Amino acid sequence: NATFKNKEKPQEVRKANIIAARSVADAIRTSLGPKGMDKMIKTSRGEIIISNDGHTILKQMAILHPVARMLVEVSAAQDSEAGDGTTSVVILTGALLGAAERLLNKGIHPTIIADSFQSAAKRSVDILLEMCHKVSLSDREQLVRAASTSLSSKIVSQYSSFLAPLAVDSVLKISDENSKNVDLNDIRLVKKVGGTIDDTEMIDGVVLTQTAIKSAGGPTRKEKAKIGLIQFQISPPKPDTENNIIVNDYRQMDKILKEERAYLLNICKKIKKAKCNVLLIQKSILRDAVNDLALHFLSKLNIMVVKDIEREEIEFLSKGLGCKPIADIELFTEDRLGSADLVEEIDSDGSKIVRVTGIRNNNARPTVSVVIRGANNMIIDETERSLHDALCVIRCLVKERGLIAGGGAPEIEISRRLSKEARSMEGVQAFIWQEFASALEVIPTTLAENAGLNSIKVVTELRSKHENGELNDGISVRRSGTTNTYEEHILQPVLVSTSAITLASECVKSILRIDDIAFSR
Amino acid sequence: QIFGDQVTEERAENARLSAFVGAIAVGDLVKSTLGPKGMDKLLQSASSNTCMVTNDGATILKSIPLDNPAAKVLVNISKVQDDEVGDGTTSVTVLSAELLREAEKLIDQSKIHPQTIIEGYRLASAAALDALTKAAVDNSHDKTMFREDLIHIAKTTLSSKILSQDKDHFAELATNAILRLKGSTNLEHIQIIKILGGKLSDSFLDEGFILAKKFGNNQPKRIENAKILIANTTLDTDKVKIFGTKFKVDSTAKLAQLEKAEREKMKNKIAKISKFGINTFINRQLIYDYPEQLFTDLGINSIEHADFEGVERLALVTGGEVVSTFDEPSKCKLGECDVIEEIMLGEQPFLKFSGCKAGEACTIVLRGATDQTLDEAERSLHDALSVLSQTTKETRTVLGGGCAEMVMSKAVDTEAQNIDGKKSLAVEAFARALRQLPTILADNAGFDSSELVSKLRSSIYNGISTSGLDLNNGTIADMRQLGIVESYKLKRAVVSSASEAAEVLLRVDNIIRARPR
Amino acid sequence: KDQGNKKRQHGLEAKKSHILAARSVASIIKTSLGPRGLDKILISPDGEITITNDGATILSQMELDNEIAKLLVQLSKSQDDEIGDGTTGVVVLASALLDQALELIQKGIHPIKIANGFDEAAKLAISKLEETCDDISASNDELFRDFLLRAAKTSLGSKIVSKDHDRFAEMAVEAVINVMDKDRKDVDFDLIKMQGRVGGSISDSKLINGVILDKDFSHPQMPKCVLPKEGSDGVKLAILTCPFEPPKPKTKHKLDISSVEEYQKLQTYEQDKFKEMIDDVKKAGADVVICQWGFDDEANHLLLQNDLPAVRWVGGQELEHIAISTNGRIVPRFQDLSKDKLGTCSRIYEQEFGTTKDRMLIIEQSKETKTVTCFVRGSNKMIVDEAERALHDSLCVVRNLVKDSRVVYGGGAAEVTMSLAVSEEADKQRGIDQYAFRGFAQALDTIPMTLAENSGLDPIGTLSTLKSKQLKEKISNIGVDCLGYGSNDMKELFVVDPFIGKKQQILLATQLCRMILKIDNVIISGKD
Repeated sequence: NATFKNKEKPQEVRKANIIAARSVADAIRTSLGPKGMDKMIKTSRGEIIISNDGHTILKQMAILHPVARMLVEVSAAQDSEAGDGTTSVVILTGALLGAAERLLNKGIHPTIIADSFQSAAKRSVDILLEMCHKVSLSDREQLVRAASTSLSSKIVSQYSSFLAPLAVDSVLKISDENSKNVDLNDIRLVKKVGGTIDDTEMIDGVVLTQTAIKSAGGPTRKEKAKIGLIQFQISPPKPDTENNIIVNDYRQMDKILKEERAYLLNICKKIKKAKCNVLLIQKSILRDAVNDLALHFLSKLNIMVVKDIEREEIEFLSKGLGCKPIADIELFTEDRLGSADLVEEIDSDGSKIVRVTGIRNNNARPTVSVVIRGANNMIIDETERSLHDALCVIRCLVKERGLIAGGGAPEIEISRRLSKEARSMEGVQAFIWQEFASALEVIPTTLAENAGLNSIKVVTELRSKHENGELNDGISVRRSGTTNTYEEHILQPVLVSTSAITLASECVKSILRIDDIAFSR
Repeated sequence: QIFGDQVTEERAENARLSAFVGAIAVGDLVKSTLGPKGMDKLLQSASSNTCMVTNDGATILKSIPLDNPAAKVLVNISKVQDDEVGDGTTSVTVLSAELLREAEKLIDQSKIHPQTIIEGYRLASAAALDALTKAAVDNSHDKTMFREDLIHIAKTTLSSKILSQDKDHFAELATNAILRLKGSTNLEHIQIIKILGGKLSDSFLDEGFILAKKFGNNQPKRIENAKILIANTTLDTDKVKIFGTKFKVDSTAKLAQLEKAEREKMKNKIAKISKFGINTFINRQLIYDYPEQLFTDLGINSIEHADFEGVERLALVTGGEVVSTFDEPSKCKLGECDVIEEIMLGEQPFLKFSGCKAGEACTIVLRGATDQTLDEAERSLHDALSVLSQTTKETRTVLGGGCAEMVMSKAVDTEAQNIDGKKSLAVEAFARALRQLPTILADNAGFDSSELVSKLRSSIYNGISTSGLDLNNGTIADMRQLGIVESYKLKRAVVSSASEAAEVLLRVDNIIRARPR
Repeated sequence: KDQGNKKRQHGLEAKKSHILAARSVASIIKTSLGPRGLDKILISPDGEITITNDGATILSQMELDNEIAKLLVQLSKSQDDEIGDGTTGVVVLASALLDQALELIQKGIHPIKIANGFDEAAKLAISKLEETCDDISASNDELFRDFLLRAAKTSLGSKIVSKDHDRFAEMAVEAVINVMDKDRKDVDFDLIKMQGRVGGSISDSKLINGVILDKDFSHPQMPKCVLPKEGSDGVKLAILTCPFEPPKPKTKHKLDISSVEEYQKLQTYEQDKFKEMIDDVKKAGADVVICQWGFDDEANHLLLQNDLPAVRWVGGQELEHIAISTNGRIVPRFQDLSKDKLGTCSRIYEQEFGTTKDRMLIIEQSKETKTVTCFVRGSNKMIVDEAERALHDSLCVVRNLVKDSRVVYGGGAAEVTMSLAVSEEADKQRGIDQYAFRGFAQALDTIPMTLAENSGLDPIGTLSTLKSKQLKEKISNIGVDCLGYGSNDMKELFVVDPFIGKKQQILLATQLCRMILKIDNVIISGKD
């Protein structure tokens, strides 16, 4: 027929936006699930990396299009809020964008699509929450089983009977039965080479990676300590500007050495006047953290020194110990010191790590550090990642209590209900919600295909079994078919499914609303 | 051939076209931003690393340069609207572009001289401005209705902004902030604090004028009967009338003995400050340990790094004087309040005032997840508070949703009934521009603007001059029942600015450039 | 040297080319001729966007290497300095004469015969122009003041100032009178300075008969005003280019101390010299201190304690404005300050203007002045700049009306009368010159026709009406409808141009036409 001439074509931008964004999602889609396919990337440095981790892939895909990049931010939001599902939030975004593209071709204005999808997302969340299996923080074993599940897909699963309760106790030490938001950044995972995977500890004050003092005269241990955090360097005067010292004999060398030593002595005496017992110096390569000459003075003062402490360790210390940074020896005073019952260096299988316990300070906050041990780098790196993910699982359970079955089950349950319920809606409401619900099946569809199963057969079985059955049914790659995934212990926190529904709506809403790209120069 | 040295030159046919094409190019930047359902624009700088998405028409016009020298004129005019009025930026820019867009056709197709168009627009503008006046209704009486009107205005002025998500709460927060004034319209009495953590729905209004910085290293947490003396002075190693004395020694001990001399001179200066009879001392500059201890020993509560905005806000609350010089105990105004208390808002330290001098001040406390969310929330409040504040002097309103625009275009079409020949089409063209706003509003909302606008016009034409667009249901509704109102003063500004903005470029038919540098 | 890379034009082709070059210039500025003329966008070397219809500014901003076009610019410069009115008309008319010259040359009339004919035609045009003149300053002084204001009001109507021009017309009238004595009737334009600030509206503008500084006082606690002090001899002002303190450098000091005895004295010297310098102000007997430089803290306290208000960092011209207005001197040093050097005024005070924080300092004589400043306000820079320049034009009009009382009616009426006279005389020549005399008259017609075209009027119906009315009814000046008034006949509309203005416009445009017509060779080299 004859219709809108469409001389000005804003749809050309939205089409470019959707095409670019969906391309990113389809690339990630094929890596979904324990049976997913690997991606290989050649980096700008020429290195070859292989991974099936969606977020790691997305960062290295080096997406250019200003709008397609937003799908990377979505995975970052998922990693920040939930810590899991980072691949699934982009995949659902891609499928929902495909729904939007079809709806646009059907004559639905992008404004209608964005708002209607938001309404569908609201109902999707309600459907998800009602169907979950509730948990309680009071049930320590239940928390261990939740962590143990996420640990069963790690490289060294034989120690999951240890890493699970470690993650559980680490959270419980700082989060009681009545908590909403737990920031697991207060649970510091500290690695050190040596020992074994089970050989871990939970420390209240801090675990540091560095030694204290090895030289003669050092106290090596202090009880009832006040602790300061140093960001300055303690070294003889060493300016950057032009300077010269002339020494023609040992007599002048003696004078010069006394000038250098007296400088450090005055610093060390002021530190003593502040009644500081332990110095924790932030790592820097500008000047010596604490010069040997200063260590001789500080040792005689019975002051412990820990050097080359990483920024991240310093930031944790400022919360666990109740102590404050000192920017310069000029301002080094008591008001900036914390407290601790015991500061000691532990040498276990050559560890030699300084730790603090018994802070008992009003400035302290519920923090905990975990000692990760292991012979090979792969052991301490795998353990840290394993505990981190386990902590993210528990954090999710606090924010929104409960787990749902995996294997695409909540996507079949939500889609199935929405497709039926949408039939009672009017106008664009029903037509759009049918496309929204259909988009959700990209997850159980992809899981079936990556598992080597017939795509239509599995989804057909999932539809039929959910109509007669319940959420517990889903795809099990271990059983290579549709079975009771709850009984197979394939469980994900509610927050992961809830967040994915939200992010998919927010991203598509954001993409559809962009009708132009302009430069600001 | 004249000119040279690679200058730009455009003659009647080219410069005239450029004037209109330029203005249209400006309109194309913001035509999508009109209404609560407007579309977003993605902006990216040459570095690629500043990519942002916004529907704020003012940001887009300021962020996106245009190379058309006539477009630069309209953009600069739109800037004035945004900075001086605080609202109407998109509406003026659209109406200006549409008034000039029709003017292009009037010259090329209707054989209308630019001078005829300008005079015709002036006549039509008077009709539109009169239409606003006759349709303008106040509730100056019955304070209950005035307060309600402010809430309805607030919800409208928050439209298209991040705050539109929770407008039910922020409409009352903004309204109460203005109602609290019972006095000056100056927004400098209202403070906004941006705190991370929580949701926007958790924002609070606190009439206690909350300060972002606390006082003292080791000083009491509450000041009773505070007497406020503000400073902008250097107190650090201040060598008073002993200038030119340097410290050169052969030992550290001697140097420390000499540093005492600086303490003695600072002690005199700090003592002279204490002679004012004060409890609280605020310095825009930093206060080193010596003057800090000297204040503490004399019982003076020390605040440092009180920046320009802080000092100016204190002047409007405590009533003190910045006093950059403290050589005499008199010739200074001192402020006062009943209580200064250290208070935690969202686990962040502040001070809370009570009993300040003739208090008209209040603070709106924002709770957001991201800096970008809070930055948009802060600006959105500023814009809404300006219109709500101005309403307290001009209490008349008109109906929105395209209603006022149809009423104005109705008057303009009526004016064209009694008009000379040449100017007739210009007057009708003015009306056609006016009705573009309800067209854009419907289009952005994803509705059929041709049906809604044509039917709306027939409603306003055949009496029923209460109707307007329902941009949520996609139909025509009574704006009084829905509560869709816009400030009379703002509508006068939008029509006035759009009319003059068009005239500026209507008077241009040549572009002359000097040698570039 | 380096004969190549040069341009040259000569001969019959140069005559066509040169006239076309002149036409190109006119084709731009002609569009701004008239009270309804269209504006230009003028783009500076830095990309600054300004809008104006001032032909003098436009031609000044037109940067060109066409030597014939440059001659037209030189014409507009002469008119801008001499009269200040016809800066567009003299170029448009000169082009019109050159356009007629083109046809005359093509028909076989030698350029010299054209130049001579145009000269004689100009003499006829002025001879008739005199017959239509009348006096404004004649008879009752009240009529002079009435017409003088009305002339300013009309001259303002071509710029944005037209909105509230009633106030700016008054400023022009008061400004020209305030610097002019009734007996001599000579106006020195340099006695009327223009000044303005961003803020407020143009309706807030006013004429200030004193000196205004855009500077604040040396110390916030220092008194902001000095009054005559209950009948004393006004206010005594100390105007200097040196601060009342021991001067200190901003670069190197190089002050060598050879002994401790000197060290202690040197520190004391500075403290004492601060006192001595302020004490010298009291010895002079000054009330206020105005210095090119600011003051140190010690000087501010000493000036404060002794009630000696002082203004800091006052610019060169601002110091001269005070010295001139107050009939004083600028004294480089302090030892010469006395009643014989200090300036006198009646009041010095700080004036606030609504929410504008400029807080200007105004020095008043409160009596007849030798100089005035026109204070312009407005909501933006371009508004102030244009309204301020609008006063410049109006000041030129009232300047010419004071100097030469003879005026003629404008709106193109004078050109039509002169065109008719030259046309009627042309038929009496019976010789070759008849072609140039008719051409000259046709060139004059281009002015009322331009006024028609720039107003949206038919120039053919308009000119036909203009000539018909001045032949059928009465030679009396008949104007055009360019102002949108109910009818023409400027006698009731008060659109009046000075005689000396219109006389120079016609003579100078004719001389310029001859300046270009006589050019038979142009050689252009490079630019170093």
